Amino acid sequence: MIIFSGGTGTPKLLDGLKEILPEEELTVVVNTAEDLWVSGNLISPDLDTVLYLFSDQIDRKRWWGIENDTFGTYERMKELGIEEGLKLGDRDRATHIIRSNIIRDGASLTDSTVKLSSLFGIKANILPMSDDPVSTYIETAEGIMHFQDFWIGKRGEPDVRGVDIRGVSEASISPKVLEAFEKEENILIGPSNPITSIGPIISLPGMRELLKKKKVVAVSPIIGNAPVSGPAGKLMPACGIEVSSMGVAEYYQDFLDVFVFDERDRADEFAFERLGCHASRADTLMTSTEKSKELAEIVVQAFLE
Amino acid sequence: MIIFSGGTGTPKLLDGLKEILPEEELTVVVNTAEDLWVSGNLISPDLDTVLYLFSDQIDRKRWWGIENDTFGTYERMKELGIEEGLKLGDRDRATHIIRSNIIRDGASLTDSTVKLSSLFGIKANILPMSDDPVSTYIETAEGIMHFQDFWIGKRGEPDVRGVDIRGVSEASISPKVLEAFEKEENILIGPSNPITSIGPIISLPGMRELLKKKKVVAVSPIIGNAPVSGPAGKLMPACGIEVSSMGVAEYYQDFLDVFVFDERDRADEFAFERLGCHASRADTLMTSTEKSKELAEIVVQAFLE
Ligand SMILES: Nc1nc2c(ncn2[C@@H]2O[C@H](COP(=O)(O)OP(=O)(O)O)[C@@H](O)[C@H]2O)c(=O)[nH]1
Ligand SMILES: Nc1nc2c(ncn2[C@@H]2O[C@H](COP(=O)(O)OP(=O)(O)O)[C@@H](O)[C@H]2O)c(=O)[nH]1
Repeated sequence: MIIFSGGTGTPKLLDGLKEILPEEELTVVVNTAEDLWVSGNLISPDLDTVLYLFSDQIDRKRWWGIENDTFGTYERMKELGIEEGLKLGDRDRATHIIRSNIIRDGASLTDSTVKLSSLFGIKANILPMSDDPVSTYIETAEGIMHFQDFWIGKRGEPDVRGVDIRGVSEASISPKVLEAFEKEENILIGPSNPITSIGPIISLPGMRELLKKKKVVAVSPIIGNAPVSGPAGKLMPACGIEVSSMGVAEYYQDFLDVFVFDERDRADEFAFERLGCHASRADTLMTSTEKSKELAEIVVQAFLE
Repeated sequence: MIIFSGGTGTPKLLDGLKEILPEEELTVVVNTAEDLWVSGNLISPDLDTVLYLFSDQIDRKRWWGIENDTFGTYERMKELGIEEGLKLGDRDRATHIIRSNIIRDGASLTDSTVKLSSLFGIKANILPMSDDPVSTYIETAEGIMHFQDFWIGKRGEPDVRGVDIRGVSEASISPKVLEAFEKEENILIGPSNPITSIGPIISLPGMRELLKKKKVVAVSPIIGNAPVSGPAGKLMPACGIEVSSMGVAEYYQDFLDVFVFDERDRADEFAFERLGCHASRADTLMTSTEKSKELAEIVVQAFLE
């Protein structure tokens, strides 16, 4: 099974799904539009959380970075009054270097991802959506900037007026991911940001058409009128899509076959039908691995039905 | 006073010299031929040691790196079995980054040094010999490799056949270093490797000529027939230089005025007079900071007389 992942929402669903099926059978196509080179090294926030989740070192308190990771280099620079851009731990920085080096030797992002997987001994198959550069810029009333500067740098406070995912047009679906799609027909769209996470992935040239030939199940990242987290609340509207389990469904309307939103939003059954997808409510507020496991079973069943 | 330095000998003499004259007056021109980019950030071993020496945070046990540094990012990659090249401390890396960020934003090596200086509060004037790149490769009986790979990597065991200081011929004396020679008239050649540390500096175009117009004093880095430490043992001879307090004085023959070698070998003082430099013995073996201050006073007295 193939799973499009963001960096929080989906990896949580994965936290439970990796208890339902066999890991080797789980291939994850991770978003890279959030990637960024910091302090001389490439950081793949999304791609990393997934590696860390499966390598069993993810900090479940915030869902980013390694658990009990030290902050030497960081804290030292904090004393000198120099913000690095994001809290980078020592062990976490190792992932950035280990990867970057490989990239520096001519190898690709996927290559590094592979080596990182083998190093962490993760049975699953993590694969960045694309080897080509893609950056998510957020057009705010204060000025156009990078996602990181907006979310972390500005605490997601700026007033968003637009979203610009650059390079996605010139990017190419990772050959390893295309290869994976061949021997697969079940693709899950984790409950992650539709604009800045799934967006970049489905926006890659050929993807949208490739997703049609497969059975696509999706878990709404919106519970009510707003997301469980993240700036999807400002991005989505300012992007055209309405912040609702209904909007999310319309967004993937071109390929979404089975949808699964939260029960707190029981909505028109025939409404979803007009979009051409089988709806279904369920408890999606993953408050623990058990809830993730519980919702994951609901998902595994969605495919089966 | 201008002072040519390496990363061990000279910064040791400096350790005492900084107790004799007002720091503001100490201008240190460090060697950058040892510089190399590691794990995405530029490292300047010589330039860094001097920075840590005055910022009073240098590890005096090995005389490199920060005192009581942690190694999170290091030990981590160690586990994953990845050699980074050199043991990089976490705080020590913060330096590499801070400097590198400035370099990457359009600033020069010298700029990064000035900022790190104030960031560390050092009053002295630490300046790299040049903003341009220069690397010291050693031709061993195993192939042409980089100094780091030779000394740190191969423990310096490989049989040296020749030394190549690439770039120096196309490098240019740092604008600030030249601006320094404009004001100062006292040049002290610290007791560092005359081939791979001091050499690189006096090899810069138009440099060996500026030394002729100034009062030059040097301290033999070779006590007897071998150096207190450093690969000075193989490099010098394999490069065509006599490994002795005598060969040293001969090397800087074209600009040397006052020479100060160890007392453990009262050489033919008349041999020096017909070498173009006033010899002088002294306990150059710097055991503690007191021995440095002690010797540092003999150096000031040498310039005064
Ligand atoms: N259903 C559900 N959605 C969640 C949960 N936690 C986070 N999310 C959603 O997952 C998304 C976070 O995924 P991601 O794209 O990685 O987030 P970002 O980079 O932090 O903005 C948000 O849109 C949230 O609404 C959860 O426990 N349950
Ligand atoms: N006279 C004297 N020389 C020293 C002392 N400590 C180290 N040295 C010499 O200084 C040199 C080391 O200088 P440097 O270029 O900084 O060394 P590197 O970091 O090993 O490449 C060697 O040639 C040593 O023999 C000391 O206490 N007294």
